[PDB]
Amino acid sequence: ACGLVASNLNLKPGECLRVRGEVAPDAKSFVLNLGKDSNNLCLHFNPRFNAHGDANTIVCNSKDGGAWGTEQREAVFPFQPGSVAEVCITFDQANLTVKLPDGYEFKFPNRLNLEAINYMAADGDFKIKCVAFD
Amino acid sequence: ACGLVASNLNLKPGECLRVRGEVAPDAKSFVLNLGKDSNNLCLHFNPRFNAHGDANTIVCNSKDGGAWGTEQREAVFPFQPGSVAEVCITFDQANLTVKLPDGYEFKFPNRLNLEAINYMAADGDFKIKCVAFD
Ligand SMILES: CO[C@@H]1O[C@H](CO)[C@H](O)[C@H](OC(=O)c2ccc(C)cc2)[C@@H]1OC(C)=O
Repeated sequence: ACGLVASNLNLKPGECLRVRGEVAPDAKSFVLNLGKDSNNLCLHFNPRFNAHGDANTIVCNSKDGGAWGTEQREAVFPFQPGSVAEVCITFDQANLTVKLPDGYEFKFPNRLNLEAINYMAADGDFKIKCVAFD
Repeated sequence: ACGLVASNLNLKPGECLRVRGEVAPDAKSFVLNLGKDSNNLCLHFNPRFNAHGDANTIVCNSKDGGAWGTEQREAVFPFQPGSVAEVCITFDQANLTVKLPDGYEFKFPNRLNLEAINYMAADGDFKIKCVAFD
């Protein structure tokens, strides 16, 4: 990850992680990775503007002991290149909930059954400006 | 260390790092470390409420290639246990400038001559709630 990497987050169920960043004006893609560590991700969150044969599609996946799971593709894309976006993430036993710009929301199963999020990494065309824990 | 650890900050000269956190009601001390990595710190910032013989004193130092430099104490102590505190940090070639609650500002010489600040770690009796880069 070229972007910010943070560990020892100690984010517990029902706590809200808010991340605000700048989307590059020539953005192709960006990634937010969340989990225990780099090899154990409960959420790989990958908005693709124009990358890997995908246009304006959010792709999500998990990684378990180094092995990627099966990707899920979402139905909404409320990001624009060249703009500031905020993403809010919370989790419980069964699901991660991601709240996006403009009132959009989706869920992704908690496949690792993690009880804390301790690692966050960003990559691609997204510059983090603010991180907050509520 | 036990607190938040962040890398790839890419904080450049003139940019502001703002960190806000909760100081435990029974706080003895907390640490914020900034630099390149855990062996190369341009600033080790250590408010002692009651620790290692010292009361209501800010200790600062650097660490270069694993070796602690010459420690310095500041006279002002604008922290209270059991409250929220924000510290703002910026640097240039000559100095770090640390702005504290209640308006107090001090400079600490930049002994490492780093191009950017890429590493931050918090430790002790301070829970990070928000970090911002501008
Ligand atoms: C001269 O002893 C050292 O002085 C140094 C400054 O010159 C450091 O402050 C160091 O403490 C620490 O690195 C540290 C780390 C974590 C926490 C919670 C507290 C202190 C240590 O102080 C002592 C006594 O450890």
